[PDB]
Amino acid sequence: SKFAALWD
Amino acid sequence: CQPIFLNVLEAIEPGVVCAGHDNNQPDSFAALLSSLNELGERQLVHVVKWAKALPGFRNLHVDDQMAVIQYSWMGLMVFAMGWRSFTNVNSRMLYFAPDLVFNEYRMHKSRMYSQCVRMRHLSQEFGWLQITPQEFLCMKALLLFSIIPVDGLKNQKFFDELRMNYIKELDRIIACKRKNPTSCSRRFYQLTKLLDSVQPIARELHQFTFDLLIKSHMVSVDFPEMMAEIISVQVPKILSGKVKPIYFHT
Ligand SMILES: C[C@]12CCC(=O)C[C@@H]1CC[C@@H]1[C@@H]2CC[C@]2(C)[C@@H](O)CC[C@@H]12
Repeated sequence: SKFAALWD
Repeated sequence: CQPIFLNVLEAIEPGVVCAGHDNNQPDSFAALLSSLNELGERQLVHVVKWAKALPGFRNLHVDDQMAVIQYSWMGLMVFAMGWRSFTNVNSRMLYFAPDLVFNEYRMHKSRMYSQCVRMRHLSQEFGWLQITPQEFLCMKALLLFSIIPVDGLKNQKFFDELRMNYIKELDRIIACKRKNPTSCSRRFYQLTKLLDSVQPIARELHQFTFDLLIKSHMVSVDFPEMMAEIISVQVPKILSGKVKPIYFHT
């Protein structure tokens, strides 16, 4: 998700 | 002796975030809430970047890093907003953003007046208790570690250790300029009471935003991508009692 992408 | 911990907190503190609200239009429930939602979406990005830069945060399991932010963002943002309100307009209004300031009329129009009044009360307390900028920073950090799942985090032990360290730092900040142990205890009592008061407010807002998302299409309120996902997936875990705040008192 968009939120989780903040950790990629 | 340079205060490393506080140096860091000050350094990573998020800058100004605007809501993108059109203040030239007459106020409407739909427009105000859609703007608060966008402000939330924008603030979430800053809170994630802020949290990931906090001392020791990277030590938490990545899944736990995401979860604690997903559960604590409301409290964190409400607390920061109260401080902005206090410092910018002496709590005369709720300073959500430079372009989104709520007077009583807007508090009423938003349909969450009671919650807004409680947030105004929170803002006034920063003044009444003479909260210092350093206490604010340390307290805000502690709020990120104040709500967890009853089933436990992936690495609950690391979280407990981190939380203990932030509490220890608050002790140090309190002890600064305080030679009397009783004055320190009394101050800790005041600050933990204030921190606890944030949770009931966050819960009322959690309930309000959840209900709003469910009927968003009916009231013309737009919810951005991250906000919609978090409020439909994590917030319900809080409202159903699976995720609970860690209170100091009661
Ligand atoms: C966190 C925000 C936005 C950031 C802030 O300054 C505090 C404020 C508290 C009320 C929240 C709002 C985001 C959008 C919400 C969640 C609305 O849906 C209803 C309650 C609003």
